Amino acid sequence: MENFQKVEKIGEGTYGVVYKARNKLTGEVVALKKIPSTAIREISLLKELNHPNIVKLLDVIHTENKLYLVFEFLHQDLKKFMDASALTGIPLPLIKSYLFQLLQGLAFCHSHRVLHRDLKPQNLLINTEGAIKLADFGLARAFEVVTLWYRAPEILLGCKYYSTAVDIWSLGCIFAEMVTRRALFPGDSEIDQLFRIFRTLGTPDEVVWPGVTSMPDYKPSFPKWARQDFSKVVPPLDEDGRSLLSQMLHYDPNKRISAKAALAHPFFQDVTKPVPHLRL
Ligand SMILES: Cc1nc(C)c(-c2ccnc(Nc3cccc([N+](=O)[O-])c3)n2)s1
Repeated sequence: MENFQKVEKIGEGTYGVVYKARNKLTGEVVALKKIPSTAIREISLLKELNHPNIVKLLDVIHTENKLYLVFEFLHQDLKKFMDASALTGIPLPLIKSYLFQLLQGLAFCHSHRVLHRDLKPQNLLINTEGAIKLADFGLARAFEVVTLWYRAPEILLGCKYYSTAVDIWSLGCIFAEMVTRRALFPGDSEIDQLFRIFRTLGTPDEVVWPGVTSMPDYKPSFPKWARQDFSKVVPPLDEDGRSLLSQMLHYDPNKRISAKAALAHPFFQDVTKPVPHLRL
């Protein structure tokens, strides 16, 4: 760490505190995260998982039982950008560009059998060029109240062997939040989170999700709520956007759209790469 001069505390992530710092050797400005042999091996594998929509993991430093992760630095997270854009809304072409890029990032990681598992606006980073990138990819497999708002229903229902579909669910919740300027399912407990999902998408049953009633935390005593139309859930999103969202929010992880199939969705026929309005 003698090679890094800390600049400021930029955040407090799930796996540790994130600092902006300066590399004394290269003059590089980085994001330094201060966090078991299995963890070293898994983290080392993430250094090779390089994609333009993945925050680059520059180095892994294991010194005095402490673990530091050195990332490329981006100037803002999507949560702060969404707060800054709350009175006007993020323009739909920029929402579409960000969703398209994030789907490219997920399609890449998922093709390498790497899951994020904890996507949230707080770990989506943006730059002045119009790029958006996924941070903390693969850290959940290796290792303040942790937000449940973007948690897939199979996780809340006790599935211990969940799939890449959990990331599609989280990204669908973020897509809805960019469009409406409000969190889709802002639960403050696991049951509140599950019941918020049920109140909007309907209580799942064996018809829409075969095997759901046999899940570890499923209870036959769950209240039975009717599903709502997406026209009510995400106005003023057009029919292509609502169709894609509905496929990202299917209850059955096996029915849920893949990142690769989502990239071919008609919603992206007119996708562009606009420049965001960023104040740094
Ligand atoms: C949860 C995270 N894990 C990593 C690795 C993060 C990461 C990676 C690269 N650049 C940045 N920039 C940035 C800029 C402003 C504020 C914040 N914030 O932490 O609130 C972050 N963060 S954020």
